[PDB]
Amino acid sequence: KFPRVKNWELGSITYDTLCAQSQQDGPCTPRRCLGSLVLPPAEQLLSQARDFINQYYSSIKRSGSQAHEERLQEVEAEVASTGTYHLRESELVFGAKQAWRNAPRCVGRIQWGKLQVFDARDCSSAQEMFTYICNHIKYATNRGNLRSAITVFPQRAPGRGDFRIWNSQLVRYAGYRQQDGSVRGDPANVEITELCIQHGWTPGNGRFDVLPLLLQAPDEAPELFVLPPELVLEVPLEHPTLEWFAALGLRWYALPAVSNMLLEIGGLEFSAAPFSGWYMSTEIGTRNLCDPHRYNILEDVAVCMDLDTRTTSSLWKDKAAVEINLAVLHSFQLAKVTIVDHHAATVSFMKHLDNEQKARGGCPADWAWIVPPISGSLTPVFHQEMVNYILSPAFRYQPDPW
Amino acid sequence: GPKFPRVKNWELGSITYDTLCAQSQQDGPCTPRRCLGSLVLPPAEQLLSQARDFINQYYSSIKRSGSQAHEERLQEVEAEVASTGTYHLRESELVFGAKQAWRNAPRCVGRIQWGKLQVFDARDCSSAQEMFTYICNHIKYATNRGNLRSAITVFPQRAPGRGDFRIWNSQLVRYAGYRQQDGSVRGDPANVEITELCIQHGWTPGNGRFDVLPLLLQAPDEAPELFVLPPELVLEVPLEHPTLEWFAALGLRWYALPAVSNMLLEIGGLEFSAAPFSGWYMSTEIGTRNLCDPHRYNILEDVAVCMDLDTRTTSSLWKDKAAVEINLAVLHSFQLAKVTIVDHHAATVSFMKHLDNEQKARGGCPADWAWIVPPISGSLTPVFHQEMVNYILSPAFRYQPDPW
Ligand code: HEM
Ligand code: HEM
Ligand SMILES: Cc1cc(N)nc(C[C@@H]2CNC[C@@H]2OCCCCCc2ccccn2)c1
Ligand SMILES: Cc1cc(N)nc(C[C@@H]2CNC[C@@H]2OCCCCCc2ccccn2)c1
Ligand SMILES: C[C@H](O)[C@H](O)[C@H]1CNc2nc(N)[nH]c(=O)c2N1
Ligand SMILES: C[C@H](O)[C@H](O)[C@H]1CNc2nc(N)[nH]c(=O)c2N1
Ligand SMILES: [Zn+2]
Repeated sequence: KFPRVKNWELGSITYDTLCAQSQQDGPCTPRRCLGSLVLPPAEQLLSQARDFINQYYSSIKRSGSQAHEERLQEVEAEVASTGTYHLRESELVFGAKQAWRNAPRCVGRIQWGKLQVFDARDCSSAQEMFTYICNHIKYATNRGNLRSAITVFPQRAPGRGDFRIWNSQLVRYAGYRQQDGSVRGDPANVEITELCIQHGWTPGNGRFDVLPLLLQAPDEAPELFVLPPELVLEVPLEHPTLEWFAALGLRWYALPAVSNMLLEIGGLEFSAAPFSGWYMSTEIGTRNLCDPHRYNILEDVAVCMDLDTRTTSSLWKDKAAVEINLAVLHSFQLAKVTIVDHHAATVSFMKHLDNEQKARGGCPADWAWIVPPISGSLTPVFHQEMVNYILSPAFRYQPDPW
Repeated sequence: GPKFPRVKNWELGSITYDTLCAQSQQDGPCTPRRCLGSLVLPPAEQLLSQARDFINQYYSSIKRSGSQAHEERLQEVEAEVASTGTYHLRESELVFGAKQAWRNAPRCVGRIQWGKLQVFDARDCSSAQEMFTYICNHIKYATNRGNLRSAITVFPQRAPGRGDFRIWNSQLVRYAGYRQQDGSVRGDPANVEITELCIQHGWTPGNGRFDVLPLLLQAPDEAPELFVLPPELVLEVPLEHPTLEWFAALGLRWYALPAVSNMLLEIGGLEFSAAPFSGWYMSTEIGTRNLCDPHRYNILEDVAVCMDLDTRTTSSLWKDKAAVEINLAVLHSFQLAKVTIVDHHAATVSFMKHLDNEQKARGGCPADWAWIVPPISGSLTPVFHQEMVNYILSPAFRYQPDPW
């Protein structure tokens, strides 16, 4: 019934009992595991509402209380007549942190209780959304001393279109498709660059042009808003011993703010609820700069390092990746902007796994995402078995609005 | 789309559907409620149906599906099971099944080689002494003075009542792990138990970091007998670095031949409890897992010290830097010693080609992502960006309980 989970470095074993609380099926069946895949009415809403209000009052040790009975009654009353309900700010705050806590793909969950939540549910226009988005960025960046935050726009409603941020992150570099097939700037962002231009943006021609935000209020053409350059902290990349590295003119932004995921709490859905923490250095160093379908800088670096490129067995790739990760760590430290390396991050995650075992009887985790993109077995998470399942509140993927 | 798993490669942006998983007869450990893909560890009427299915696979592989030889062989199997409870495989059926078991193995990144496997039939073997001869012959052939050749030796299958053939050691070549008075381990901590069992059964132990263990071989219904490998048979590679001159002075070494001896090979219901197989190493197995795991040789700190790295802080990437050099040393030393080895880039590129072959041939390929992606430099290899469907096909290599 309950999965035995072993750590192979320390020989220790736990039993996950928290998965018994899952209500949403994943992609796997007894016939085939599909775990490495990146992508996937009153009575129903009511029971998700009840369950979540239970979660809430239990979390403040007021389970069973008067205030608890009277809240379940309100929600019942509101659904029974409107087909939906609304959350109190504190319940919202509880739900957002729990959605982060439950995120199986997140290695930063040790921080889950430290989350600044901006209630933006009194938002009626793209203009307003933009104002909130700027306050979020200002707060989250905090002159390099990054602080986690989420800003929660108005929930989905039966009648009308969603509030949406079209951009996948609040900060993204343009990718400019070229006549000769290739991309200039960030290949991940070709389509979103093209949508911006379509909706009227004057393009630049650099590899690090910060995109404008396309913000959408229900049932309206999305609107374009340029972030003021002052708001977007960037870090120029250099290397501590290699002088020529800085000459590559490479850089990256401080704030990782995801803005396309949907926040589900108690069956309510928040289609625009951007959140940010801080980067783990491998996201920038390994994936963003070294993925072949991204900035793909490995060879350029290896050639600068005068490495033997002609053969795989010289490990020129592994050697250059390390220097690029180190340049990221060094550059962020020198700019006094928050960053965590993959060894410190996974060590803190083990700690988190242990806390959640005592607290909840397990922890949902996606091994393929938790283990870093380089030096996997050098980190303690590699050696840790992990059980993956969906709890609610949750961050989910959603369709692109166009 | 089709209702078969859609599978995407995020580097190339290409889609396939896996239709081969339809063939799976054995449940793995996952359910809609929770994914368990990261766990290392997840007869009668039954026999006949497994047997029928293997025979059909066999006749299909030789394009004689529906033929008289096919239905007569089916009939031949049914009759044999009807009277004896069991049946026996024809020689070419065993060769086909051993290859197909390797081809079906979701945890093996080396499967582009699957069609090239030397199968030694040893189903005549009737003593622990004779197992030893077969194994020595295997090691001799597979090692081939360094020009390694994949091979499997197949010992008699399980029988009703009668006891199993078993090789007690988990690999044909293993270094001793000696438990110290201060709680530490000299040698390979992975091998503490088998070391203790060897001693119990009369082995005179050494005291090095790289003592080759003897074989504990078990014939039906007997206590296991102990056999020492002649050291000229066990090819080893001393380890050195191409530029760090001090690295040879560590006295690190590894053996050439990776030969797994504790897996059960299952074909058409029949269970071969002793069927050791060998290939050649991918360098990360040695340079990263065996030499650097905290619970194995654990040499990272030692190497980083010699390289003068700042080991007091994670953020110097000292671990990553030391691992790279240890991996480079493994590759360099094997190349120098003319012993076959494959780096993790070459290997995983080769596995992408194999995935594409099998898409055309069988409509998919069972694959365990967490095992296929190397333990260093993950996202630098193309398999990282490749979604994979994991499932159990038969023939198969399975794990089995330890014989003690
Ligand atoms: C405190 C700093 C944080 C760090 C260091 C961190 C670390 C990471 C990393 C390395 C990933 C994988 C990223 C990738 O490969 O693209 C990730 C994913 C994720 N994190 Fe965090 N995280 C942090 C804070 C947060 C916060 C504040 C939230 C939400 C409130 C969050 C929710 C998520 C979610 C939902 C994912 C999966 C994203 C997706 O599927 O696109 N994390 N985290
Ligand atoms: C030809 C060269 C070969 C290479 C480079 C290779 C590579 C590998 C690697 C790197 C692993 C992962 C092991 C670990 O993490 O410790 C593995 C596992 C495995 N390979 Fe191979 N392989 C080769 C040949 C073979 C052969 C000949 C067979 C059997 C006929 C085989 C069957 C297996 C099986 C069953 C596993 C799973 C082992 C387990 O779970 O303990 N491979 N292979
Ligand atoms: C449709 C879709 C939406 C989404 N949010 N995520 C995915 C998964 C892919 C895998 N690569 C790009 C995208 O995920 C990027 C998520 C980046 C998270 C950045 C972060 C967030 C918080 C803390 C530290 N770092 C797909
Ligand atoms: C009970 C059990 C049996 C088994 N064979 N394998 C495992 C998995 C664990 C994970 N680490 C050690 C052990 O697996 C060792 C597999 C050795 C593969 C060696 C190899 C074989 C062929 C080619 C290249 N490399 C468990
Ligand atoms: C196909 C595979 O699932 C995909 O490349 C995953 C693997 N693990 C990952 N892990 C993290 N943290 N981020 C990712 O984007 C991915 N990509
Ligand atoms: C917990 C996890 O399953 C375990 O550490 C796995 C991960 N991936 C692996 N991959 C390979 N090739 N070999 C292994 O032994 C492991 N170990
Ligand atoms: Zn699964």
